[PDB]
Amino acid sequence: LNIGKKLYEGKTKEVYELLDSPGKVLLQSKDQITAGNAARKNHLEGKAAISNKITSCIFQLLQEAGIKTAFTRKCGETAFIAPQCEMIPIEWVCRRIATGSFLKRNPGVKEGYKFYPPKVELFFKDDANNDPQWSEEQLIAAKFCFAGLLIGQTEVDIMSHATQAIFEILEKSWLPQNCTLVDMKIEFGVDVTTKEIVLADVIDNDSWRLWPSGDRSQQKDKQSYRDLKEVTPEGLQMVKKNFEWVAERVELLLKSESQCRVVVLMGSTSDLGHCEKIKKACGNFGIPCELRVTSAHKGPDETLRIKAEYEGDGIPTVFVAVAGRSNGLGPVMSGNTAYPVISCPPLTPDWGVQDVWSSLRLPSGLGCSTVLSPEGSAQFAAQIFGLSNHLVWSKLRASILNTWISLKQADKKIRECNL
Amino acid sequence: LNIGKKLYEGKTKEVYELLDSPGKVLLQSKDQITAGNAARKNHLEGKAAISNKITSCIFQLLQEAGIKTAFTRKCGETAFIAPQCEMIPIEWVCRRIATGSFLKRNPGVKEGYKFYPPKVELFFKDDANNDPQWSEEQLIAAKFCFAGLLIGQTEVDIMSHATQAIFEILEKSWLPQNCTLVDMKIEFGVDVTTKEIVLADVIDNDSWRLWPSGDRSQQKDKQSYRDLKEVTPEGLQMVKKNFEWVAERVELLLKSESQCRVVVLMGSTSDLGHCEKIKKACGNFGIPCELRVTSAHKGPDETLRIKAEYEGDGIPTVFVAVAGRSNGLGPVMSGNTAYPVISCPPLTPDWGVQDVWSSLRLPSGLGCSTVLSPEGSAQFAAQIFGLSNHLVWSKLRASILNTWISLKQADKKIRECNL
Ligand SMILES: Nc1ncnc2c1ncn2[C@@H]1O[C@H](COP(=O)(O)OP(=O)(O)NP(=O)(O)O)[C@@H](O)[C@H]1O
Ligand SMILES: Nc1ncnc2c1ncn2[C@@H]1O[C@H](COP(=O)(O)OP(=O)(O)NP(=O)(O)O)[C@@H](O)[C@H]1O
Ligand SMILES: Nc1c(C(=O)N[C@@H](CC(=O)O)C(=O)O)ncn1[C@@H]1O[C@H](COP(=O)(O)O)[C@@H](O)[C@H]1O
Ligand SMILES: Nc1c(C(=O)N[C@@H](CC(=O)O)C(=O)O)ncn1[C@@H]1O[C@H](COP(=O)(O)O)[C@@H](O)[C@H]1O
Ligand SMILES: [Mg+2]
Ligand SMILES: [Mg+2]
Ligand SMILES: [Mg+2]
Ligand SMILES: [Mg+2]
Repeated sequence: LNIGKKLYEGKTKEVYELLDSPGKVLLQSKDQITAGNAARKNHLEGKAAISNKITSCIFQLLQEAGIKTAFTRKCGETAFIAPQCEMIPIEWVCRRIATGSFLKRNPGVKEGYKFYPPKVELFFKDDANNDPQWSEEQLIAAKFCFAGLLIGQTEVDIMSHATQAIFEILEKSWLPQNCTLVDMKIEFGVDVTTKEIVLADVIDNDSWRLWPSGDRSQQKDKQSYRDLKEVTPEGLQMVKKNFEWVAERVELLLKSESQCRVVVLMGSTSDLGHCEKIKKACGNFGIPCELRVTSAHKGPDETLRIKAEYEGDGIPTVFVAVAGRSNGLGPVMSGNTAYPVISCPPLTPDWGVQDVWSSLRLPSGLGCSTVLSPEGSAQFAAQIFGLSNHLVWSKLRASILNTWISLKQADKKIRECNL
Repeated sequence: LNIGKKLYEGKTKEVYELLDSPGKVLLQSKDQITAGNAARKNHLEGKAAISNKITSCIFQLLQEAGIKTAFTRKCGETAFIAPQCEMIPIEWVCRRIATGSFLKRNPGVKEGYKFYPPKVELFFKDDANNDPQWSEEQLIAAKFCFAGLLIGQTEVDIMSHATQAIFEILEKSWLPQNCTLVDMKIEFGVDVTTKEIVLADVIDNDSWRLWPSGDRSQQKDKQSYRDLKEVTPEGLQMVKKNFEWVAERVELLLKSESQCRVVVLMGSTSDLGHCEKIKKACGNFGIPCELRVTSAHKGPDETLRIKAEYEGDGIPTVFVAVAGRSNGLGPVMSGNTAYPVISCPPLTPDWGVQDVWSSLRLPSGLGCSTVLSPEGSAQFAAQIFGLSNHLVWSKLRASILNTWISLKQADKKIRECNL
């Protein structure tokens, strides 16, 4: 590992150039904890390893969901490799629950006020003035430029939407551990190579407020250190145990709590191309997808036996029925399983207007749903599993963001061809 | 006129009970101008008449548009009758252009920054603390109750949307006088009889910032008095002339700058019911609407002569063609006039799926549009005239608000039937 010059150093991290890696840097954590802009600073042994472990797990989680993130890989106990960014000097905060500075700036609001949707705020980075709140209008008027990207209305709107999405993903991911994510702070930078705005810096135990069972008095985050009247050695051991508590649970956010499976049943091997599109699209949400050939019309006995194989092994299953012309496979399956059935018929413009009604108009006592897009039927199957699986949910959530970002970028492009 | 007790008195107005009018009060203006929470106060002769005249014109304008407003009628030179309200102690501000307190609270924003859409802000009324900015969260948490109405999320969302709509109407109404409405402040109350939230207090020359030709140095509003280093008698005569300038122009906001007409051409007197619905709906936007009987099929010579009558008298006209079955009246009219033509065919479920295509699929060189709803065709005709007529525009704008308010009220009702 070919380490170059120390680029900068701050309160908790040293950033080094990597001579064998163009556009990449090494972020080495220090055994330092800090708070405020006064003398609250301490050595804390093992903090560097805890910060590194949390950020490395959280960045891998957000990256596997599809959030664009400045993270390459973990590099031992106390560092990580990242794409080099020109950091935007704004703290982006997201709140589910009103506490901390929100109450000070909004006297009359009580602790516990819930934000639907989560509240996003901006703070300009400046220790001299204790990080003052900025409006979107102030950030636009600053006309900041980083690695050649002017930070305008489009870029601010993107960081704002991304902050909400990142919060919701981390919020949903902590829920299975019976922890309430109250709020968080993140920072973005411009990747010096790609010129993309990406989540950067770290997300660690100083970034958020984490309340087991929603109970503030059980707070496990750095607020436990900020709240101390006086820092004693007995006080720092409590803080360290809180950081250890989070370090011991954070890797479980990468694990699937519940199993998911899509079974695509096709009446004919001529509709294989259409079923390959469903299977591929399921792969994008990390949901295993099996293809099976069975006809309701010509082998209804075999359809029910295949159904029984998937009903009988304890794995939650969504069936997707692909039947051309008069669809009996969706209906028959729908009538004989408690699991959901989606008809995704391979309609063409020739007879599709006529064929679709055999999926849509069903006798009473049948729940069978219809989705015409094959990518759509995978997404709907994912949305169903997202109710139980935070990993699938997070891919859906990040995909809503990324698609929205794509529209903003295409509008920005075509707007330049308006002069 | 049976005047009762003086209910309250402030810096500029005395409010009196009316013994012959239940739930109504008389707001008598005083010849006083004021600014800030210090000694800036002055007698100004004729100010009471100028304030009364402006508020009376502005309230009549907003009321004729369809904005719910605490105004009954003008009552001589210096008073007006209003429904009595329990006033909500919030100043609602709307901004098109960043100036004044927006720049102080957002250092870095330059004078002239434009808000798309117009920015709404709240200020809590308290002279002791110079009227501090409140968040929507602070107003909700105050749990204010006025004439029995709890001010909750629904009520705050309504005042916020109403503030934007009122600003946009006044903004559009000043445009024909080549005046830029920069920003404004309004207050709402609860009508003690109806229990509706309504625009109340006044809107006068102290309520807004008015720049002729967009030029701040020509400001005609009360900012001209606020800006004086020292108040001299020569200084007050300039302020008075600015107030007179606005008083002399404000009545022109009630006058139509451009004439509007809808001509509904029907192929058959059996479609008269359908044409009566278009005419009634046109009446709601204040647009005269004539009915005429002509067939393209059986009297095309007469169709063209009737067309010529309306093309030839210099009144801007939208033609609405009502033809059952094979619509030739829309197309023929569309091909022979430069004025817009709307086909509004009287479709029923029997043959409407078949008949509609004769309105929709036209030879090249025909602009003829289709609107199936008869109320819809009137609204579309209004939207066309709204590009030229601020009065029509304002009815459309207020109708978007009122419809949105209706949805919030129906959601609030059905939500109570969710327990
Ligand atoms: N991917 C990245 N590329 C380049 N610089 C980065 C990246 N991630 C973080 N940094 C910077 O690394 C520096 C050192 O981090 P740290 O020691 O935590 O600083 P700090 O004292 O918190 N300074 P600051 O964040 O500016 O208030 C920070 O100033 C970050 O801007
Ligand atoms: N329709 C109304 N019904 C009842 N009271 C009203 C109505 N419109 C205005 N008022 C009240 O009339 C009072 C007298 O007005 P004014 O003299 O302008 O007061 P002020 O000194 O500006 N006081 P304030 O608005 O409370 O800061 C105000 O306090 C308003 O709340
Ligand atoms: N961690 C930080 C910081 C921040 O600068 N923190 C450090 C400074 C440093 O990391 O070196 C500190 O002084 O404690 N700013 C916001 N937040 C987080 O943001 C949400 C809201 O915080 P609030 O604005 O209520 O204080 C909560 O989750 C904080 O942890
Ligand atoms: N007129 C007032 C008031 C207000 O309280 N005015 C008076 C008090 C009084 O009327 O007795 C004064 O002190 O001048 N607050 C906001 N505005 C209007 O609101 C927009 C924004 O004003 P900003 O917040 O920039 O000062 C601009 O159009 C003001 O005229
Ligand atoms: Mg901060
Ligand atoms: Mg930092
Ligand atoms: Mg004020
Ligand atoms: Mg007043």
